[PDB]
Amino acid sequence: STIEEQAKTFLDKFNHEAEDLFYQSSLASWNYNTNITEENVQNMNNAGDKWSAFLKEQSTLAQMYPLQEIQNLTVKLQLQALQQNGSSVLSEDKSKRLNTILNTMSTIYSTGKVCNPDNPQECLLLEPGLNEIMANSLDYNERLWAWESWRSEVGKQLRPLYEEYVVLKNEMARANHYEDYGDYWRGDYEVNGVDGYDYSRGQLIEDVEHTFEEIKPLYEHLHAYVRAKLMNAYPSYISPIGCLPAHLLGDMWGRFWTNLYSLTVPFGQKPNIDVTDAMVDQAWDAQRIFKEAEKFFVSVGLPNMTQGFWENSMLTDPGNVQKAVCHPTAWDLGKGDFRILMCTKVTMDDFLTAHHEMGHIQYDMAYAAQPFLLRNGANEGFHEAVGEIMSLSAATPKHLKSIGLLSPDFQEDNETEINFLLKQALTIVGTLPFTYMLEKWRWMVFKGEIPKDQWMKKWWEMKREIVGVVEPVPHDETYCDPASLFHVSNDYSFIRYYTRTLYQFQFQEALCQAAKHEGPLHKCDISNSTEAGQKLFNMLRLGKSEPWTLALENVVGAKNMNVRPLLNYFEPLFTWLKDQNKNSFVGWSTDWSPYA
Amino acid sequence: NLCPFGEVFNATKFPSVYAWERKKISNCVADYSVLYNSTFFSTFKCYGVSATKLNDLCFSNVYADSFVVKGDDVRQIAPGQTGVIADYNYKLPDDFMGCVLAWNTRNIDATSTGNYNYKYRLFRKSNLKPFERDISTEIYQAGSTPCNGVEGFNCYFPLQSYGFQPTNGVGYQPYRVVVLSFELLNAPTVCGP
Ligand SMILES: *[C@@H]1O[C@H](CO)[C@@H](O[C@@H]2O[C@H](CO)[C@@H](O[C@@H]3O[C@H](CO)[C@@H](O)[C@H](O)[C@@H]3O)[C@H](O)[C@H]2NC(C)=O)[C@H](O)[C@H]1NC(C)=O
Ligand SMILES: *[C@@H]1O[C@H](CO)[C@@H](O[C@@H]2O[C@H](CO)[C@@H](O[C@@H]3O[C@H](CO)[C@@H](O)[C@H](O)[C@@H]3O)[C@H](O)[C@H]2NC(C)=O)[C@H](O)[C@H]1NC(C)=O
Ligand SMILES: *[C@@H]1O[C@H](CO)[C@@H](O[C@@H]2O[C@H](CO)[C@@H](O[C@@H]3O[C@H](CO)[C@@H](O)[C@H](O)[C@@H]3O)[C@H](O)[C@H]2NC(C)=O)[C@H](O)[C@H]1NC(C)=O
Ligand SMILES: *[C@@H]1O[C@H](CO)[C@@H](O[C@@H]2O[C@H](CO)[C@@H](O)[C@H](O)[C@H]2NC(C)=O)[C@H](O)[C@H]1NC(C)=O
Ligand SMILES: *[C@@H]1O[C@H](CO)[C@@H](O[C@@H]2O[C@H](CO)[C@@H](O)[C@H](O)[C@H]2NC(C)=O)[C@H](O)[C@H]1NC(C)=O
Ligand SMILES: *[C@@H]1O[C@H](CO)[C@@H](O)[C@H](O)[C@H]1NC(C)=O
Ligand SMILES: [Cl-]
Ligand SMILES: [Zn+2]
Repeated sequence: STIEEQAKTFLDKFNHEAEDLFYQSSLASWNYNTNITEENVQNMNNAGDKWSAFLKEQSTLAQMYPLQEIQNLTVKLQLQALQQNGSSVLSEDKSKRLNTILNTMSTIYSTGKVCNPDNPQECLLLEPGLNEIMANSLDYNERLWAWESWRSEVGKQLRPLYEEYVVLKNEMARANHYEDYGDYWRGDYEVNGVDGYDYSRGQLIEDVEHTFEEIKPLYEHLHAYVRAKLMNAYPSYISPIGCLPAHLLGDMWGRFWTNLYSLTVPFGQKPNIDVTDAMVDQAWDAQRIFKEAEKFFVSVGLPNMTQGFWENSMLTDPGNVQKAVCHPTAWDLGKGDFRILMCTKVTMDDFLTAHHEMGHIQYDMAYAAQPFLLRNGANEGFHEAVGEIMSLSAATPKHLKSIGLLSPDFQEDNETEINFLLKQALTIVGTLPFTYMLEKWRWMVFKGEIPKDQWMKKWWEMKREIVGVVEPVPHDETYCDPASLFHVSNDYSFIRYYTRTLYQFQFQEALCQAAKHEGPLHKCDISNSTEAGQKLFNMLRLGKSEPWTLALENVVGAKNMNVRPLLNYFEPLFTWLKDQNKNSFVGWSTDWSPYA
Repeated sequence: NLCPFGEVFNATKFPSVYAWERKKISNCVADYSVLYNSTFFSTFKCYGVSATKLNDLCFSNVYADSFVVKGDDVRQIAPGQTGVIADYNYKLPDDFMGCVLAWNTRNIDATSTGNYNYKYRLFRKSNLKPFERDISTEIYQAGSTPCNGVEGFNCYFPLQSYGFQPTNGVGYQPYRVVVLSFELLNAPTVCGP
């Protein structure tokens, strides 16, 4: 027998053995996430350990097939995926310690509480207390207290754990023939073997920086506008030429400036397109929300949701007797089992996020016929990009009117368009420098370019210079403010959000051109377009069988990420900001601080 | 003396596809309306002869093969398919003259814990000839190293069980299948007005 044929038969056996084990693990973890009990957590951990043991056995087995002798790209990809030594290349004690510190960081992040000094009986954890403050408070001192308490409490605990985390993860990545853990993470985008579609792990850094350079002017003008508007809100606290104080950005970190809309609305005279009251007055429920999303997806040529989906999903909070995890998730359990876990409220935000999660589910349904190890997005950004184009189409006023949640006599001024685009930008473009700077800091730390004695020094230097954000109080090396974010303290890569943000507007442009759309791109609703549906399905069905560059080319015509779709989406707001900032300073000095 | 098609259709236990079961049907009247006036079946596809005009036809004898397959594999019970079921478990001839019938049996063939009785053959050297049947449980040798009856590296047990549970998608839910083939000889037996 040939080495390739032996590997093919091994992969057949693996797929058929792994479907059932992954399904059992998924059932156990679902029973946990929908019904948090000790029996359920023990069953989840049992099934997960069984799956991990099977995976490590199959890894050591697949390593016995010499990769160099494989001439079939698909079986080569599957073999490499199985051969990843992962954490196993660690000694037993070091692996135990790494899992220990991972769980410890996750625990202190998800459980940390800070108490009010003025009223020591009131104590809040991050959700919902401190986030409610950072979202709605207009008091400078209260916001500063929340920000500094969160950091000086949980990040100080996280600091040494994160140092040990860095050293252990670097040991693992180096033992797995990578430069560092950042190189490992960037490996998700690597394509190696297909002529004309390859992609190295440093090409990602090159491309991200080259595109952020072009993003810079739009962000600078949005920053200047928001800075002036915040000066009206916090007089004597903000310099007209300085960076924005980090605790006034709308959430705990400034990842999204969404909650600054009340303070930055261009034309507050216009009514806001918040259809929450319409949904409540029409007696909508989560059933109706998800049925409407399903009708949307069917209107473009995609299948219904499965009866198994409608029978097994949990779309509302089960109440006080049965406590569950409410983070919205789209579950692809395998064996054709698709579910959504979401504690849906009757709000416009939950309507849009239901569209997003059902887009996730549609992707999963579309690549179900692929072999097991190929049932996944082209890269880490594709699922969120698909969900986001769904949510954009659902958020357009044309769609909102056609569904009947917005009045037919809602006039679309040239000012309502700037309002809508500004609110979109606060979220979408406000997050890009944040994401890029966080991942740059993480990459540099993993690379060993930032010594431990100036972690926070370089963190806030980069904050100032890149993001235009300045800390309200000085922080020494005791703090670990990057780890005060969920993705950092829970070992999730972050550049996925940048890449998906660019991908989503590439996709929106392509699918709206397919839908013969004519007006400004942000006014595009791909509803009722079987052509756009087909063009998107041609990419969804591939899963991870083809390179992500080829998958992106199949829909948008380009082998790489592009920023002009995003810039063209935001062009009208860009010119409006350039006019609005004629007598305002654009840019920022990196040296001014709210303290001296 | 009517032919007991009910014995194979309304049967309590159904066999695994790798060990599909064949029942001969000789001289008897055969009402086929008992089959065609019914929406119970999910497929009900006929080949080589009209699906409903069988009543006025007479055959030398009729063979009823029965088994159980996953919903997505029913597509393979037809002439000229090339999947795992069609190649290693149950192959139909290119000149097949008969009818395939299948119906969803999640309620009886799936349990919450998981029904792993129904199996199928995953590995075999050479395909099956039409209507052939293999029950061998000998260790499949993939590589050049001999297996010596022990399962191991490049030595795979050839059978794999379906995992039938009520939360599986329709494509992974169990369907019971009866293939009715019609034999023709220059001999006389199965009419059925
Ligand atoms: C690398 O190896 C894979 C095998 O895993 C090759 O893909 C396989 O190609 C065969 C023949 O093209 C496919 O069989 C086809 O099945 C359909 C089912 O309806 C049938 O209609 C066709 O007549 C044919 O028999 C098989 O499905 C396919 N497997 C997968 C998973 O796609 C692949 O072509 C090899 N790569 C290269 C570059 O040769
Ligand atoms: C494109 O997709 C939209 C999204 O649903 C579809 O629009 C809506 O379709 C429904 C039924 O097809 C229309 O309902 C009817 O509304 C009239 C006017 O109030 C009412 O008197 C009738 O009793 C009925 O309920 C709804 O008006 C319509 N909305 C709009 C804005 O057109 C539309 O059908 C799709 N177009 C296609 C598929 O060509
Ligand atoms: C397996 O068992 C079911 C019932 O347990 C059988 O279905 C039954 O078939 C009979 C006769 O085909 C049906 O009775 C009546 O027949 C007269 C004949 O004139 C007809 O006019 C009536 O409309 C009705 O069909 C009976 O209703 C039907 N019952 C059910 C629940 O479908 C079935 O035939 C058995 N399988 C085999 C292969 O025999
Ligand atoms: C939530 O989880 C529990 C177990 O973690 C489920 O089962 C309950 O507890 C034992 C477990 O066998 C049974 O004897 C009880 O009868 C079950 N019910 C209750 C009320 O205790 C429980 O069914 C799960 N909840 C739901 C809605 O499925
Ligand atoms: C998706 O499902 C809907 C209903 O769930 C299907 O709508 C059918 O519409 C008319 C009446 O509303 C009838 O043909 C049926 O009663 C409806 N179906 C059902 C299951 O009740 C719709 O056809 C489905 N579309 C796709 C593509 O599957
Ligand atoms: C995985 O680890 C083993 C040591 O247990 C080593 O021999 C093997 O080469 C490693 N695999 C890779 C791809 O480096
Ligand atoms: Cl921070
Ligand atoms: Zn998600």
